[PDB]
Amino acid sequence: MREIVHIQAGQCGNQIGAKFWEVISDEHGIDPTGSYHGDSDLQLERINVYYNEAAGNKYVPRAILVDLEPGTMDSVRSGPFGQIFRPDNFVFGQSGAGNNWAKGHYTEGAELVDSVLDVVRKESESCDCLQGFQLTHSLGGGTGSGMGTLLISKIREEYPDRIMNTFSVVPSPKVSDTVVEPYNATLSVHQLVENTDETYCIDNEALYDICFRTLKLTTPTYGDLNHLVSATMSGVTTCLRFPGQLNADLRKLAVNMVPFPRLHFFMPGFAPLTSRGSQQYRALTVPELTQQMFDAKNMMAACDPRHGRYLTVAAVFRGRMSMKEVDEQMLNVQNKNSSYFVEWIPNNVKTAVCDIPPRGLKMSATFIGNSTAIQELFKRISEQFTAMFRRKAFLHWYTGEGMDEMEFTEAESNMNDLVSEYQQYQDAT
Amino acid sequence: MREIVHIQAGQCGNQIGAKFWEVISDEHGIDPTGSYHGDSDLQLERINVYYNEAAGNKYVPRAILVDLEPGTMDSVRSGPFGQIFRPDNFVFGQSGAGNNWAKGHYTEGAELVDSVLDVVRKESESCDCLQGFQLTHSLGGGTGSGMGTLLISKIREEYPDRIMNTFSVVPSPKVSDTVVEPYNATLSVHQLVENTDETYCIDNEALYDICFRTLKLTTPTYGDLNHLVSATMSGVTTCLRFPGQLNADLRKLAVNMVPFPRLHFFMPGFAPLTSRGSQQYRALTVPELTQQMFDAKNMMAACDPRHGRYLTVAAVFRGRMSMKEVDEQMLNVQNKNSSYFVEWIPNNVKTAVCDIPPRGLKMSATFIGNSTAIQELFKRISEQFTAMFRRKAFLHWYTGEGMDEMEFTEAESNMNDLVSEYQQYQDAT
Amino acid sequence: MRECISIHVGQAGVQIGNACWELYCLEHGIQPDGQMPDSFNTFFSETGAGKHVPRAVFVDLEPTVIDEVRTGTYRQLFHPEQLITGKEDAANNYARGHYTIGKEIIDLVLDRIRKLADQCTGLQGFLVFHSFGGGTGSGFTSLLMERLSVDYGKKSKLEFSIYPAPQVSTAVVEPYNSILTTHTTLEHSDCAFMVDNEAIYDICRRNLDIERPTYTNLNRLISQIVSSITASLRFDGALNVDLTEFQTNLVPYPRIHFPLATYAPVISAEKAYHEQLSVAEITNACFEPANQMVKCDPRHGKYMACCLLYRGDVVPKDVNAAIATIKTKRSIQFVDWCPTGFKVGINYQPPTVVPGGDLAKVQRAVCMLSNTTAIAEAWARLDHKFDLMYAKRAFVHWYVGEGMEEGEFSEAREDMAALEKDYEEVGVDSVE
Amino acid sequence: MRECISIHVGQAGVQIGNACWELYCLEHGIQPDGQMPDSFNTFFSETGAGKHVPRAVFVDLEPTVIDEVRTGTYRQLFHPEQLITGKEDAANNYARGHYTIGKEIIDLVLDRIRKLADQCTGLQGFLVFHSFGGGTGSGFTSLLMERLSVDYGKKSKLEFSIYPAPQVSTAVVEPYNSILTTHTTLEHSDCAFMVDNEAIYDICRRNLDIERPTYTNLNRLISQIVSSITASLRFDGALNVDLTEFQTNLVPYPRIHFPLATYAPVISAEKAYHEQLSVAEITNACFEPANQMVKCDPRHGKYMACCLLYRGDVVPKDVNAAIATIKTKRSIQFVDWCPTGFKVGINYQPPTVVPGGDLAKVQRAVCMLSNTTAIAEAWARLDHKFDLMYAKRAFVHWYVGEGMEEGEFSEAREDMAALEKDYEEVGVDSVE
Amino acid sequence: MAVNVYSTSVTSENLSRHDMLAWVNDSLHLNYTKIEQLCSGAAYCQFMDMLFPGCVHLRKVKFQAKLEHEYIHNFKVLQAAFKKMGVDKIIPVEKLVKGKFQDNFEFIQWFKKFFDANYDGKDYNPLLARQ
Ligand SMILES: Nc1nc2c(ncn2[C@@H]2O[C@H](COP(=O)(O)OP(=O)(O)OP(=O)(O)O)[C@@H](O)[C@H]2O)c(=O)[nH]1
Ligand SMILES: Nc1nc2c(ncn2[C@@H]2O[C@H](COP(=O)(O)OP(=O)(O)OP(=O)(O)O)[C@@H](O)[C@H]2O)c(=O)[nH]1
Ligand SMILES: Nc1nc2c(ncn2[C@@H]2O[C@H](COP(=O)(O)OP(=O)(O)O)[C@@H](O)[C@H]2O)c(=O)[nH]1
Ligand SMILES: Nc1nc2c(ncn2[C@@H]2O[C@H](COP(=O)(O)OP(=O)(O)O)[C@@H](O)[C@H]2O)c(=O)[nH]1
Ligand SMILES: [Mg+2]
Ligand SMILES: [Mg+2]
Repeated sequence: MREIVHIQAGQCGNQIGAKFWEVISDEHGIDPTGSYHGDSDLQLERINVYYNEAAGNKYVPRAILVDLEPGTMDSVRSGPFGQIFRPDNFVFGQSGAGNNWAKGHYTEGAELVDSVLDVVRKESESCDCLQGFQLTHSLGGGTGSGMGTLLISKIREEYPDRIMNTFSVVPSPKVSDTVVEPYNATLSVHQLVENTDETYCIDNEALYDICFRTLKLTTPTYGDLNHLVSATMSGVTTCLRFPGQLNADLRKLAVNMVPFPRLHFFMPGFAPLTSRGSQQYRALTVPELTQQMFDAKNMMAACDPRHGRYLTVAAVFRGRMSMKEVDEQMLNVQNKNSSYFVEWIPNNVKTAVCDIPPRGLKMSATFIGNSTAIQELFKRISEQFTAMFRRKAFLHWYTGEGMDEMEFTEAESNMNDLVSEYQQYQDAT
Repeated sequence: MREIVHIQAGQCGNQIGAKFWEVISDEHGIDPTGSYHGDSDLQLERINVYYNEAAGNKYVPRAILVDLEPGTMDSVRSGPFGQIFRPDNFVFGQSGAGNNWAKGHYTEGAELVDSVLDVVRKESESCDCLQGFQLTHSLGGGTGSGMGTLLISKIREEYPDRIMNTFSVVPSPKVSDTVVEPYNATLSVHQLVENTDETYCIDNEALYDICFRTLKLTTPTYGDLNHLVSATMSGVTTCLRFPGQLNADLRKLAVNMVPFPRLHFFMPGFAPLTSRGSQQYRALTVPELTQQMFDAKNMMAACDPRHGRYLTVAAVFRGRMSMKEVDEQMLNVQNKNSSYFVEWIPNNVKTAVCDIPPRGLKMSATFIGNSTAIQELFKRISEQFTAMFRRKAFLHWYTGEGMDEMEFTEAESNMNDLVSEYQQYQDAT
Repeated sequence: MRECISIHVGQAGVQIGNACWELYCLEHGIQPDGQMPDSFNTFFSETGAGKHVPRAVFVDLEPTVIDEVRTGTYRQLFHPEQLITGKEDAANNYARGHYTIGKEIIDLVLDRIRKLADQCTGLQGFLVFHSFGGGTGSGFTSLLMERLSVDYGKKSKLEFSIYPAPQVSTAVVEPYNSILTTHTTLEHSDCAFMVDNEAIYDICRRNLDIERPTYTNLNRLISQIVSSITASLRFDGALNVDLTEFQTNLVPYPRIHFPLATYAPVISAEKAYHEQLSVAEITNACFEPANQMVKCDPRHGKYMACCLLYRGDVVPKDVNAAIATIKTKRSIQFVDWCPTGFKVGINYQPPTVVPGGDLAKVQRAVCMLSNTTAIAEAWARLDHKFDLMYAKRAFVHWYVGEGMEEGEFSEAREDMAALEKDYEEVGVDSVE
Repeated sequence: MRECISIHVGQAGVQIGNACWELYCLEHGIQPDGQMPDSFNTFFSETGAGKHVPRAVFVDLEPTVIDEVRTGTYRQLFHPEQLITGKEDAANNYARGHYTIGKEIIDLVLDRIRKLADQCTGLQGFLVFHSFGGGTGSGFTSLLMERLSVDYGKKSKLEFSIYPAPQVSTAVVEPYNSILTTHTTLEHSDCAFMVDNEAIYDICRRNLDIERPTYTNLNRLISQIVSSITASLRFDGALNVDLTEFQTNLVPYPRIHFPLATYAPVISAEKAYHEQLSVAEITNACFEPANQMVKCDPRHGKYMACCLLYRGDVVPKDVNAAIATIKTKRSIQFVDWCPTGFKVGINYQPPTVVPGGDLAKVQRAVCMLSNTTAIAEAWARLDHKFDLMYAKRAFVHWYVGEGMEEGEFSEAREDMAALEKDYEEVGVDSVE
Repeated sequence: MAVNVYSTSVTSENLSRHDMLAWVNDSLHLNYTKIEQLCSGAAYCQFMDMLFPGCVHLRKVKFQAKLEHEYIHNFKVLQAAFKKMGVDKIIPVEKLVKGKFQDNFEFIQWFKKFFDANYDGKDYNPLLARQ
């Protein structure tokens, strides 16, 4: 029961996805061949949430890999764990999107979308009770952004009563990784606001900072960034897969964290994070974990929670720990930092505890914050969009694919409205 | 009891036949010499359905091979299993038909037909209770088409109370393998409608697609195509040769699938079909099999079942499996795909289960669909016929053999009428 | 069992025959003495001893060309009675070939044919090699065809003919000979495969990188095409075609029996490497006008039938794919009365290469036999040529002197006019 | 899968091509005979045997330069049909290239291209190497681009062009050729990467300590840049960029499609040691005007897009850091309509070094493709040069003699005037 | 007499999907809702008739084509018309008949340019052409 369908779009989407699948397999004691070599019955009890059981005692990820070019796919296939995936679940094009949202959403992506939908439907029909979908991708490219959004639109239409969640790698403030990133992000966001139930905003700037400052990694690799994200991802579904004391799931978390339908953009965080040398000098206690969670430097979105207010905050703990202690800690943060929490939602902290900790650890924590500060990110994007759109820069790349200025305009307006909405609730008493 | 007589006409007919006989021998544990080297008593129990027992513990196919030229015959003789056949059961001419239906039916074929009939009668007299005849051939050539139809006519006259079934390789839509194929097909079909009880339409276009897309065979050979067809063939008689839970036979299948005498043109399918690498990632369960059966891409006739309605569908399962499960699956397809099934034949799915699976497999399935979509194929042929006949192109090749325009005309009309009949029932409420 | 008997008439026919029989021997492992250290039997009869003799007749009205066969490398290969020579040639005169000189040896030739056919158990028919332009190739061949039609009739008769070029002639009276022989042979032949010296020369120069191609080279090329046509009978194959089928598949109307042959790939050792040579690739090559062996433009005509004969390492699915794409192509138009235009043969045996040959050894080859309304251009040209000379009665006295009547010139001309109109009519699309 | 086809036009194009294909072979371990003892496949097609052939066409209107390829070390590497030569060159005359001489071979070149493209399953597009100044590089290339646009269109076409210097010329008619070819090619090309001989020479002398750089050296340097651009397709990488992306990221307006290439580090063995060569260090080097390969001053212009392609032992965080600091720097100004100006690629494979090359082996390299309003200076200069000569109609008779019309000079000039004004307009900051 | 056109890198001269569909529907009295419906070739054949009086044998065109081969047949008719007029653009038939959006959109953008180059404003009731 409560089977989840995983979908991966574009380079970033696929590279995160590979890491995530490596993590989950390790967690459930699954090796690169799909065979269970774990120790405990708890590892197999809820294996069906993420894996289909094939013939001859093998497990296969309920994972669909999508890209408009075949290089990343090939790499994944050749990677460690590449052979675990269903060959028929790789859906790849030959053309590419050329960092163009239009190509991903309307042109090349549109030529590929039906083929993906067919696989998706089949996967859905496998499951006894489909929980919903998790999509991993960036908003800055063409595939993950344009094609991903298209997929979201279609899947949601097909399955409107299932949960649609996304792990979106967002453009950073300091330096862009693409010239047209504001366009691609802007178009994506318009789709996301209407078609997803929850969206975890993840930003590479934050990740690098975490790696450098907290993990003490002089030379982080993209792999190391990915691992962090995967750890967060696994944390969010932990209570669905393992018994605990107070069980959460995807629906409950949404309900607790989303008071208004459009305000479903979260800022995730993970704890504990320590260097190899610096871990022996600390104690892994609940309060310490809490403190690590509730700071600004440990948020994976490039916005300071101290610049806004928390609407709702979900804390998910993994490990054998005291419920009383947790309650005390959660209460404490609310009491002492009263000014950072919206006053018209009392007890706006939601807690979940799963008894099974992650590997290597006695205890761990995952933080989901719905903060009005995320509006800053949107504002930046709007500004950047404006600067370019006012001069119609690069616009012929999109109009050449059949798109009109009207669509752009509407997108811009919608984004602005979302920002306004956030501002309104920030200021409300 | 229920002995079947196998007849093979022309190049295609003989090449399929050889494959079929290789398959059946393997199934019954018969080696290329005719000796039984099998393991179980079940392999010999109903050996008499397809084999005559000769002196000195040998088994000989109840198979008659016919061709107007001796090359294919020679090849068969020299092939693996060539020595199993009765030397006196090869009936070959010296002239050939030159891809001319006229030559096969009225001229060269007519010089040879009596000699074949004599063998056939003898074979019939061998059998304690003759079930009937299975004829393998194409409709596009001269021998299999013209001579085959002649044989059908004569045999039916002789034995009007036995079942007459045919495995007919039909012209494809995309590319022709013969310039006069519409003529040959058209003339054949007129005979088939009046003289056969059931006709399995098999089309090389479909087969190639299956090999390429489903079997993942970059470079299929005609052998590989033939094997698929043989697998279907074996599937249709499995319940006659092995004990099961719900036993079908040729008569029952006809009764279930043919509601009106002229509408006896089926579209066969077979499952499961998988690559060497891609088989380890799936489970061979009944529902999966069912799904594979009931799609359009796995039909061996070049017509989309989604363009018409199923009149009647027969599903034949081989292997140890749950009857309840089968019933559930069959019901499900009917319920969910209601629009593709004619509304005035309730419960238009017929099920059979034979306990003995094919070699290498735990379970397998054969599908027989009587779909109104097959009318498309006939329409195409009619169109092609018209385009040529309106200008009397190639007609002197047929008129030179004594044929008149009237015969052609009548054939054209009959085919049109059949199409009309199919259309009528498609639209009926 | 499926015997096939080859007749080589005049210089062209004989010399092409030499190239063909040399190739056949290499293909079946028959030595120049007839010895081999079972399929060959369709083309070679076998003695009590281990010796094999071609099912062939070589005929010329003068001794010179056949004398080379007699005295050459393959002197022991042929039986003396199958090499037939007169004294004086037909001197580029159809009349001499058909009447004056030909009437003296026709009986002999036919007698030998009868004896050849007597030792066949399943004679499929005749392969006739000649040219349109020579007095023997034109006049004698026409006579022979008449007699064969009478004495056999329903046996399929096939002609390979060195059709004269537009701008590359050998004799002056070529048009006369061509026209008369076509007129007289038309109702007696089932299918005639045209080949043009100019085209082959061009191919040799462009595709094989040969500065100076000889007649030998052209003959060798021709031999390849012949082999492709007969490989279905001389070897085992996946999907087969036997001489009777070609006529059925390529001749839509009795008079319109002139297809054209094209072979691919024709490459050298330098260009055989550096490329993979797939089925799609060679199929595409075949269609393209530059690789054709008649100096004619298919882009200006319509296809009425294509027969594709593949040989060697070939996969049927691949062939199907290749053909499908060619069907889409704008430069290939087919007549409106012919939705199905392809007959396809696939044979397992790769094309074998003659030691010291100009062609490189390939895994696959293909021979296309295609019938096109574009060939009518050539007929028109030939007619024009006839008209120019006949208006002045140039050379006519020769023909009359050998017993021909002037009215027969006019008769032949009108018949050809009719043929031209038949093609034109066929060309047009159907009303309604 | 992601195939890319290279076209080398005229002396410059061919000679750069020789350097590029030599480098590619070394990078993929392909011997000069095409043999290797899977990614290479984007640039090399593969035969039945263990042999690999470049997806390339080399074209020149005279035989001399291509004859060297034919007779040289890599004679066996290329298939004969991919080396195309005429008889007479375009004699530094655009007219001869585009019309008189070019119209004789264009069909051949295009035919070969069609055949190349047929054997691609996922053709990304074309890399075209030429110069602005030569009659072939200017006139033939323009013609070719026209045809390619018609026959393919949406396939991304990229040009690498030896743009002429301010004070270092080779011919007298260079400005004419440059102007006309730019005019005619502008609407048909998606992006054109300029490189300047003067700049490269200066770099060789200053950075590589070479007293006397040869054209070979320049070619080698160019090859490096090409490799950087195509390494994302020929190797696996962390963060990737595929030919279609460059156009998206570097071209803000259709006409403004002239970025410039800069490579770092270019050092010798003496100077490769004695320094650590970090990502920050090389990135900074790239920006600084002295390392640029066009004789132009970015300090006097504004950046509209930068694309940075890193290769080898590179860490993404470090790159990000480096870029951030460069963003702050006063000497780097970006246009006001472009807050996000960087597209970044990172590939795992270090730059491979040609045996006997002038460059030292490094752990990291970077290739910047940057589009700057500063390049408008060059355009202005070129226009001025055109004006001076055209006012007197100097050399004009040659062009007219080859079928060009004088009005077309004026047309080309006005188009370039327009282009200059477009740049200027772009330069200015937004009102309000 | 006909002329040839090229579209690759341009700005402010390309119709939106909606606008283009509207033009096709108004011009030919059609009711398409997807640009990919133009892949059947009937519409293009009709446009040819409207541009160049005569030119195509419209009695052979299947206006209610549903099968790939039917679409192929219409494009053969179109190909012949292009040959007759001397328009030298190669139509990518194999890609068009699959009904793919990208290729169809590319072709319609070219064909619109071609139409504009050649259309003389004459009245044309396409219903009569149809039936
Ligand atoms: N392809 C090819 N053509 C040939 C060859 N020899 C002659 N020809 C052509 O045949 C035509 C001349 O006819 P011939 O066969 O020499 O004349 P003939 O049949 O001996 O007739 P007469 O000498 O007039 O009795 C010309 O078109 C020659 O180009 C050859 O070896 N190969
Ligand atoms: N970087 C570089 N530039 C070259 C090379 N060869 C020639 N050039 C430059 O190219 C320009 C001359 O054009 P060419 O390519 O020689 O002339 P072409 O294209 O052969 O044209 P015609 O000879 O007039 O038919 C000058 O600016 C040369 O400096 C080379 O190997 N490398
Ligand atoms: N965290 C993370 N970000 C990535 C990774 N690969 C690419 N990105 C980011 O994604 C953006 C580029 O988009 P990408 O997904 O490659 O383009 P697409 O393939 O067209 O969707 C840039 O902002 C990159 O920094 C990765 O492995 N991990
Ligand atoms: N599936 C299959 N089809 C074949 C085979 N051989 C020939 N055909 C088909 O049969 C048709 C040719 O007819 P054929 O039976 O050879 O002519 P006949 O001998 O005169 O009846 C073509 O459509 C071929 O594609 C075979 O081995 N398998
Ligand atoms: Mg002679
Ligand atoms: Mg030159």
